[PDB]
Order: sequence, then C-alpha cells, then structure tokens
Amino acid sequence: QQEYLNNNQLDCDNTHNSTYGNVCNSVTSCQSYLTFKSSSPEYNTPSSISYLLNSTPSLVAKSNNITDVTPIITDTMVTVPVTCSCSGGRYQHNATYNLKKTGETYFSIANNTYQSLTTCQALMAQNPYDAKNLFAGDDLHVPLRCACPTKKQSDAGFKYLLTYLVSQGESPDSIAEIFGVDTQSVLDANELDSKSVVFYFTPLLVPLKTEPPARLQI
Ligand SMILES: *[C@@H]1O[C@H](CO)[C@@H](O[C@@H]2O[C@H](CO)[C@@H](O[C@@H]3O[C@H](CO)[C@@H](O)[C@H](O)[C@@H]3O)[C@H](O)[C@H]2NC(C)=O)[C@H](O)[C@H]1NC(C)=O
Ligand SMILES: *[C@@H]1O[C@H](CO)[C@@H](O[C@@H]2O[C@H](CO)[C@@H](O)[C@H](O)[C@H]2NC(C)=O)[C@H](O)[C@H]1NC(C)=O
Ligand SMILES: *[C@@H]1O[C@H](CO)[C@@H](O)[C@H](O)[C@H]1NC(C)=O
Ligand SMILES: *[C@@H]1O[C@H](CO)[C@@H](O)[C@H](O)[C@H]1NC(C)=O
Repeated sequence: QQEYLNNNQLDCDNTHNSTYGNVCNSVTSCQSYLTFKSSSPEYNTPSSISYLLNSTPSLVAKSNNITDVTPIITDTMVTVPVTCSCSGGRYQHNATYNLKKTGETYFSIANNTYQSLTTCQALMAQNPYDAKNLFAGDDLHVPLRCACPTKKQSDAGFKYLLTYLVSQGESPDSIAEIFGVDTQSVLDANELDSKSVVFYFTPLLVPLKTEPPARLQI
C-alpha cells in the first residue's frame, strides 16, 4: 500500500507527503511498470518513449508485443518496464530530461511532458534550479513514480506494481478488470475505499499477478 496522490500534484505549493514520491516500504529494488500515452511527433516510438522514461526500446517493444521501431498510434497507452528502487526514503525510477524550450516549467514538465508520472514537488526537491531559472538545455533529474510490492502484496501473489495513468471513464472496478485482479486489491494498493473519488489523469497503483497484457485497450 501507498498513499493516493489525490490531485495534490496539481498545486506546486501543495506539500502533501505523497507528492514527494512513493515511500520505500519494501525491497530495495524490483521490476516495475509505468504507463504512458503515445504522443506525436516527439514520443510515439519505442526509442523516443524509452528515451523519455529511461527504459529500453526492447523492453517497451516486448511489453507491448510490437517491434522496437514500430510507430505507436497517438493516444495509445503503452506499458513501460522500469527498475524501481529506493532513494532517500522514496521509491522512484530515475530519468533525465533536457529542456527543449525556454518557457517550460516544473509543472509543465511533470503534468504535460511526463503525463503526471512525476510531480512538480518531486522535481523541485531533486533539482537545483529555481522555478524562475529554467532554460532550454538544462538537464533535470526526473523521479518517476513506481513502487515495489510490499511483503503482504507479495504473499498475496502480486509480482509487480504498475503505475497506471487513469483515463476518462475509468474506475478501480474497470481498471482491475483489465489486469484480471480484484477491485479490492487496487483499492488497498492506494489506501482507498469504494467511496473514494479516483481522479482522471492521476497515477494509480495496480498490483499485478503476471506481466501486463500486451494491449491495454484489448
Ligand atoms: C536515482 O537518483 C538518486 C538521487 O535522486 C540517487 O541517489 C544517490 O544515492 C547515492 C547512494 O547513497 C548517494 O551517493 C552519495 O553521494 C556523495 C556525492 O554527493 C558521495 O559521497 C557518495 O557516493 C555517497 O554515496 C547520492 O547522494 C544520491 N544522490 C543525490 C543526488 O542525492 C540514486 O542512486 C539514483 N538511482 C539510480 C538507480 O539511478
Ligand atoms: C495537466 O494535464 C492534464 C492532462 O492530463 C490537462 O487536462 C486537460 O484539461 C482540459 C480542460 O482544462 C481538457 O480539455 C483536456 O481534455 C485535459 N487533458 C486530457 C489529456 O484529457 C491539464 O490541462 C493540464 N494542466 C495544465 C495547467 O496544463
Ligand atoms: C512525511 O513522510 C516522511 C517520511 O516519508 C516523514 O519523515 C515525515 O514526518 C512526514 N510528514 C508528515 C507531515 O507526516
Ligand atoms: C502478439 O501478437 C500476435 C500477432 O498479432 C498474437 O497472435 C499474439 O497472441 C500476441 N502475443 C501476446 C503475448 O499478446
């Protein structure tokens, strides 16, 4: 279980503990997954998506049953295998991001470029630049959100946790059905209950019993 981000990442001045990352509460390192929506023309191949998220093109290709050079149709949600590890008391998967345009902000990088796979708060905490001193060509340390199954989750049969970018219309019920797991396992993984509002566009942890399906929309 990890705290649910609960839209606290939408205000860069918000200081809720969840915004600085999942908490290191299990094994120091594990295999994990992110999700990411293909974006044309910059992030729509295994090469460019892996470059943004620090995976490998072969891992992205195999995870989605495509080749490592296959163009991915815009808005397709793909799975991205990554190593999740503990750093500074948090679980995260490191990536590096070079700003392309002077005008990009900590928030635009977290919310738009990385599709809320990281937060403004974690970016600011792990980079030296002032929010008013970012220029094209600056490299950012990007702490992508992932977690490793706790002992209790492992004992329940979950081999991985997957960081799931919730889309319009989706619910814990419908997301659990994609991965063939119980709705209650999804709720428990995020410390939610059936009355909790699950926000669109905010990452949600999904515990997995096996590797994710190659196509999420099936
Ligand atoms: C992902 O990124 C984090 C930082 O966000 C890396 O954490 C780093 O952890 C190492 C290991 O303790 C720290 O190294 C220490 O640093 C000093 C030099 O500053 C040196 O005396 C020693 O080598 C000492 O171990 C390091 O401080 C820390 N980095 C930061 C920026 O705080 C982590 O290793 C990264 N993980 C992966 C898998 O890339
Ligand atoms: C942060 O990102 C989200 C996308 O995850 C943006 O949400 C959009 O909101 C507008 C209305 O303001 C909708 O028309 C779009 O459909 C939403 N996006 C998606 C992908 O569905 C949001 O605008 C971003 N916030 C900022 C301040 O840039
Ligand atoms: C936030 O969490 C950290 C460790 O995850 C802890 O040291 C700190 O006390 C927490 N802060 C609050 C306000 O609960
Ligand atoms: C991969 O794609 C092939 C051909 O489209 C399909 O028959 C096969 O079942 C897929 N494999 C997996 C593991 O999804």
